[PDB]
Amino acid sequence: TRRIVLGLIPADGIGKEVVPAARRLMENLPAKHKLKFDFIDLDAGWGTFERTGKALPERTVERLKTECNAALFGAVQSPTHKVAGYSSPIVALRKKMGLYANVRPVKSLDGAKGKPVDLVIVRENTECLYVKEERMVQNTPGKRVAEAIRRISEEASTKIGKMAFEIAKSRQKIRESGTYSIHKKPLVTIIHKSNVMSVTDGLFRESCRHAQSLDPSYASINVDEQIVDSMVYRLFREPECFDVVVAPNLYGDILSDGAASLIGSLGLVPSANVGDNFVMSEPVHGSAPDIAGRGIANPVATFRSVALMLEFMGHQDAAADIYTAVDKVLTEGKVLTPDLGGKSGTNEITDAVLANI
Amino acid sequence: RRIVLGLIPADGIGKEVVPAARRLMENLPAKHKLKFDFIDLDAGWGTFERTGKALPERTVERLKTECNAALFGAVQSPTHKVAGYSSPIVALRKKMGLYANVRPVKSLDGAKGKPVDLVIVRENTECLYVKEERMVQNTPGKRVAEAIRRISEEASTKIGKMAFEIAKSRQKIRESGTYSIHKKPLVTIIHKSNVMSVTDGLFRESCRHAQSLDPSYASINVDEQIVDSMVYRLFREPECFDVVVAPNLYGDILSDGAASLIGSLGLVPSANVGDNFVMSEPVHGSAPDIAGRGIANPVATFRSVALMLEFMGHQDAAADIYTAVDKVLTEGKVLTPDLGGKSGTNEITDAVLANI
Repeated sequence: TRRIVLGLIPADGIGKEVVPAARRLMENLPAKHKLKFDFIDLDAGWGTFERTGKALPERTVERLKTECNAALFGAVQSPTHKVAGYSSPIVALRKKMGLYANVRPVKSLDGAKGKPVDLVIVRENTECLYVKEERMVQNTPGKRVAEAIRRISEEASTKIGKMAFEIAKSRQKIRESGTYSIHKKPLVTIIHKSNVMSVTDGLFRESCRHAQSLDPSYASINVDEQIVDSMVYRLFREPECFDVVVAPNLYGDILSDGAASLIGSLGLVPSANVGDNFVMSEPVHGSAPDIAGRGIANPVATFRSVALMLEFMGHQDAAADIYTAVDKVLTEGKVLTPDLGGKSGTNEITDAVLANI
Repeated sequence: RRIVLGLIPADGIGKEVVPAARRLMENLPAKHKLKFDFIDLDAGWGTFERTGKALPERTVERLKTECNAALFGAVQSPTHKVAGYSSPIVALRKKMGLYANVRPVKSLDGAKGKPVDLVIVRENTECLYVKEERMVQNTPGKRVAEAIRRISEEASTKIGKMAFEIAKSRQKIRESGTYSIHKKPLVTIIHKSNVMSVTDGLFRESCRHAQSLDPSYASINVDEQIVDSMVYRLFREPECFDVVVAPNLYGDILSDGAASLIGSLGLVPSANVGDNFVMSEPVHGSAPDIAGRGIANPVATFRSVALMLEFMGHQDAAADIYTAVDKVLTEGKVLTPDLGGKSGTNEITDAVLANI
């Protein structure tokens, strides 16, 4: 019997609707999972900034650090321009909680419209150009020159490589348990652009390759290397070729987006932010102001993110059962939200997932 | 009108597709009033193996002093750094002032899936391609490397102006009565200002200001697209893009993504454009697995020649090449292995020539 203290950070828009749905899923897990939750309600996001002048209250971070074992983030309504006193609360949370990996599974449902795909993008989420170190080096009018630093470190790159191997191993354990897969063998694909960035991407590649040596249980996992541009080209036409894909920050950002495009509705696509002592689940869709409040938001991405978080926390069984219950609802196609072409609401689809659980 | 064209087949299937393109150029309709003189030039991996230099200075000299434009085939790039070798195409672009890499992607009329008719205009001189890197810390097991990304107002303004020129040209074609999936001309500026506020801020500002540099640009619509969702939209709704202007890395990635939309890589054209020269080049490489077998697809090269002709002010000749090519492709009788058939290079050249 394990208890998880989960920080709920619904934040903005449909985040306020899908997080309550996920709370209800978690409250109703079957007894065989031996998993109970305590929830703590936390404030963050654009609304928090409008009401208080801080997107990420200090109290939110402190409560996550001192009280919580994990967290679920909804969505932020990001402004389209720079706003004084505002910085992204998700970006800040990840930094503060030490969540160096951004993990996005892209997995089509058997029988769905669309190109079959079953991959995970493992994006290093601390460095590259996202160190945000820039200077206007020449300031003569009409002739300005700006520079930015792209930083790649061995320690950060080794960590992300090691996590890619962990995920590859975890997926192979699932196949061996009897779950059907389009992959016969596990594969980690290291993404780079060494023809241009010989030193920085050279170090990224070395670090990821060397990560395989960190656990002898990784040795049998196949490893290959691919140029980012080639990956983008291949995702459109043969995305079934990829299993686990590990990438530095900018390449991983772009690849996670290209891969997610293969799924009809973004309301289906999950993610998690992972560190050594903490995991924060997060659906990939944004705050959807266009439908917020209307009771129709698709909570499937959030359910699948909670499941992914549970996989990282050593609750493989509970995660598998969430995926099975969700997949059964979608395959039957009787209770579907409007983004999937149906006429059901958030609560109704939650009810159907719960009935299968 | 006379065009003196340098022919730089270089390696592999470059030696097959450039001759095919020569034959196409020699047999253009009388009506175009276009006469070609060709100069044969040496560059590429083969050149390096024989002489120790991939790009002879003499090749550069003859381009500068004798040619109006050039057609490059493909280089067989090594898999690792080789002492004395540097990419002759990167060097030719630098030496000839070809700052703009232009990558049109256009589907066939009647193709399955979303239609596409876009042009990616990639700034091709700076960004991370300045290749200024250093291992700043060398502590064993804890190394740290850094690279500089440089964005300049002058280079960004030049590429923005080129994007508006191309948008205006495409709009003039629509107005002539040639059907287009676009009803309004649009330049979309690619950026990631949420992270690169200074460098991409300067890129965006420079591209927006470029519109002010000629009054004939004023009717072109302008918007902005974040790198975060560029590929998402490209794959799902490519029909929404007309002209796309981007800095070097973002444009490199988006151009290769867009190439995936139209089937065989043997179909995908490019041109490298400067103020005083244009060099056509297919996107495919040297294809050593098929080189010498007479099965290379010359369509990318034909379309690259047409694109070059557009920049040189020969719009009608270009239009006629595109028409002849698309007819071969849509009829679907004469197709090389990359198009699923068993026809050869010469067969598809002949079919294009028959149509034109």
